[PDB]
Amino acid sequence: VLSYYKVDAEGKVTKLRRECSNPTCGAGVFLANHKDRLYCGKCHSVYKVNA
Amino acid sequence: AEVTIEDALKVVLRTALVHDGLARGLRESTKALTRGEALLVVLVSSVTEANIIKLVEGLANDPENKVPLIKVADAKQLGEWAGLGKIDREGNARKVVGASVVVVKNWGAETDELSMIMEHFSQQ
Repeated sequence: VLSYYKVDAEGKVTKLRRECSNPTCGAGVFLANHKDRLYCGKCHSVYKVNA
Repeated sequence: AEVTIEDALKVVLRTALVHDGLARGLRESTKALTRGEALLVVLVSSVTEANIIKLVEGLANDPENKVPLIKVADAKQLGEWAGLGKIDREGNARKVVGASVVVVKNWGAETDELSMIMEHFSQQ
């Protein structure tokens, strides 16, 4: 599901879909883009931290 | 043999197999990579489009302290060393499809095998 790291040339990584502001989400999971939305799915519902 | 030939990675995937140190699977592995947990990333070689290989060695070699790798061949045997067990008259006896990206989280253990691989990729 998450192949989305735009890892540039050998071997720097630009992490796409910037990550959740949660201590449970220790910079690992990402935030979905629905509408007005960047969204934490890990905690199944709780956060709309949106840009 | 004498002692072993690249079987020292098998033992570490076994220690992270039984005692839950495998972020097994590329996505969960990258969650262990986008966490400070990963001091072992073991990848495979023959994959398609090579972009997830680029992902794995990108996050496994990016400038952050955090540069773990050694290297290991084909996916399904790498998953066999890693965590999914169904042994059943143990002559490899399985319908297992590959794992191909498993990442050891802290390995919860020590000497000659695990101390050997840490000595092995730390100092040449």
